[PDB]
Amino acid sequence: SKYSQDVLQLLYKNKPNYISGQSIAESLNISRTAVKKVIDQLKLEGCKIDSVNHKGHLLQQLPDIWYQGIIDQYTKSSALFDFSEVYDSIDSTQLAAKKSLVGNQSSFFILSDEQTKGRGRFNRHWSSSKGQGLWMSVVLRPNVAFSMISKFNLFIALGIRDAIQHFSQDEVKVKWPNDIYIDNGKVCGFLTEMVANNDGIEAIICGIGINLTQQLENFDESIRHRATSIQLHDKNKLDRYQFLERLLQEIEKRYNQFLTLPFSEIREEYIAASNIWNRTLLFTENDKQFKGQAIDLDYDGYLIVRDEAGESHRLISADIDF
Amino acid sequence: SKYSQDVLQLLYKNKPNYISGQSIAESLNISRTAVKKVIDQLKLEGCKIDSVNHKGHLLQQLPDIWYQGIIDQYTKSSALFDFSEVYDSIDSTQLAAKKSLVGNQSSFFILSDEQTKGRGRFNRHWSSSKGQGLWMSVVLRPNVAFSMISKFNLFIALGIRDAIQHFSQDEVKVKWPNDIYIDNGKVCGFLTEMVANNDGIEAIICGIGINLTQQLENFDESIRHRATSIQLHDKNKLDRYQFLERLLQEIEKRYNQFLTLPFSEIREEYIAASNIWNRTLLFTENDKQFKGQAIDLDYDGYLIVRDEAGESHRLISADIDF
Ligand SMILES: Cc1ccc2oc(=O)n(CCCCn3cc(CCCCC[C@@H]4SC[C@@H]5NC(=O)N[C@@H]54)nn3)c2c1
Ligand SMILES: Cc1ccc2oc(=O)n(CCCCn3cc(CCCCC[C@@H]4SC[C@@H]5NC(=O)N[C@@H]54)nn3)c2c1
Repeated sequence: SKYSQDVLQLLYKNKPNYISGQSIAESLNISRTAVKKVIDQLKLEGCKIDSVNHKGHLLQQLPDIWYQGIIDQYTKSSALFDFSEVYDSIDSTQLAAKKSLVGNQSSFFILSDEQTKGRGRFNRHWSSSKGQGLWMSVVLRPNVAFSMISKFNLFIALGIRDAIQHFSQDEVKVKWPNDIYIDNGKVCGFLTEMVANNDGIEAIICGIGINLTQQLENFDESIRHRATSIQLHDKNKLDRYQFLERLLQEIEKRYNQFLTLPFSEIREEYIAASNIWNRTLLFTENDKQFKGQAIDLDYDGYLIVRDEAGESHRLISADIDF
Repeated sequence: SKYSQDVLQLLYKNKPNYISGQSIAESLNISRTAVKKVIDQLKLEGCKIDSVNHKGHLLQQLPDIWYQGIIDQYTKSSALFDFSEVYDSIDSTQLAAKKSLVGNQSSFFILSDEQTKGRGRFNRHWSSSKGQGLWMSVVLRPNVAFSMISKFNLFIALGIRDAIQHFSQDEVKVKWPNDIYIDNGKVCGFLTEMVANNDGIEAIICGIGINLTQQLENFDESIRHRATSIQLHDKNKLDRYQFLERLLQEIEKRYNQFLTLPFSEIREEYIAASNIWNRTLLFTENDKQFKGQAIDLDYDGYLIVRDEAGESHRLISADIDF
């Protein structure tokens, strides 16, 4: 109700310390027995809080639900982002981000527990089941030319990857240009779009879907061989909030690199992180489809491909299948 | 009121024919004396309709106000556009277009009588006074790469120019890349923006401001030497609706050319239409500013400039001053 996030904010702010019902009640100028009432609900909503008499409450562990209130804490103390929007369900964070950026120069991100109408590249359906993954759009505001998009996409990839890795027992690879894998399962897909004109980019909108807490059971049967989740590669439970934290951390890192360094500078690294070498790839281009091999990513972000018929292409993007 | 546009639609549809109050009343299932009531208002609103007893009404001439109802008639019978939005006042058609395009593949345009917060390039203030100019954003949906924006901007320019010319006694020139002049007055400025990602453009948003019905009196005193309007170069009154008509006509023309022809094919023409040759131009680039001369537009839309210090640049865009 009206005060839930508020209570939550305090519980989060105050860690690893207990706070009294009383104390909360005076912050939010409401009754002591209201606070007891707002707590019990959170607990029922799958919050783990320790209540100790004469001592008060301690927010121990959070459920697989995004709470605005907590997110605000991430936003408050952040160079990069002005604010955030958090939903339990929406059509698409990317759609919402696309609307929210109009007419303003803010930087912000959107998060939703479920997306009812999530879309990937080429307007593909992207499956965004409730409480199971991170579905986020990020808006940043680099002052640069529109051509510079592709570079963003490459830098940001390593960002996302590092974040995922740091929680994975196994090797986490990028599949240029838009996809992250753990061994054989796609664990994430992301996409970098812009509003821009000739004078430069007005905004970057970076959509990111990462499967967090799935069982193969939860994955569709017709894709269950090539999909995975972060949880399936961490012996420890996966705290979405801990993970969101590291995700923003590396986004920032890579965002700054994108601004201050040329692609040549991360190219090697990108390379070692990629999983497309030494195997045969099925490219699509509209009606046409063909196989070929990944020769090299050039100093400019372009992939050097040698098609099955021996011809070299230099490509800025492509959709590749294994 | 509730039925104004409807009456208007009929009046427009039926030209050059009179329609009876009766006939209208049965189309729109309302009372005969309501219709008399809805007409008198339109007349007061500065519509010129002929009412003739036993005969009915003829829509003769329209005021300097955009009516949704009429616009719908343009939209209904049009290959290019799905619908349109019409306002008497909004923050910015470009802003609105930017919102309306999200989550759908429509093609459409927006029109407003006044823009309270209209913006040009580099987020400049653009003055959009009530009932005096055409303030429009167009959204089209070409299937192409984002790089292809600049080409759009060039093609569309000739479109706009032809439209203006056809109503001008005097020579109407383009000032690359974003501005239209009649002799010494800026008569229009336009701007081509996109939402896109690496796989291609998701939408083009083309904002267009054209001064229609100004007196130098109406123009600010500190710009009155370099601003003009279409009316100030037509001895005949300027029908915004007649003009909108020709504008859409040529937009379509040039849109198709943009899709079917390489820039080389209109380059010559663009050239003869341009007004930047044989004089000295002040370019701005951020902090830096310098003079130089326009040597050539290359087959690829880029301007060849020779700066005051003898160095050639090849430029995709620039803001030029006279
Ligand atoms: C869930 C699932 C599991 C296994 C799968 O195996 C598949 O082939 N697919 C179908 C997808 C094919 C691969 N692909 C990748 C991309 C780029 C990523 C798009 C960013 C998405 C983010 S989510 C928050 C934001 N809001 C939004 O609307 N979009 C973005 N596009 N297509 C699978 C889907
Ligand atoms: C009215 C006036 C008269 C004389 C002037 O002399 C000046 O220097 N200026 C200031 C402008 C400087 C030149 N410039 C051109 C451009 C590109 C055009 C932008 C499209 C505008 C359209 S309108 C409907 C749509 N909605 C929207 O918000 N924008 C677009 N940017 N800057 C003048 C303004």
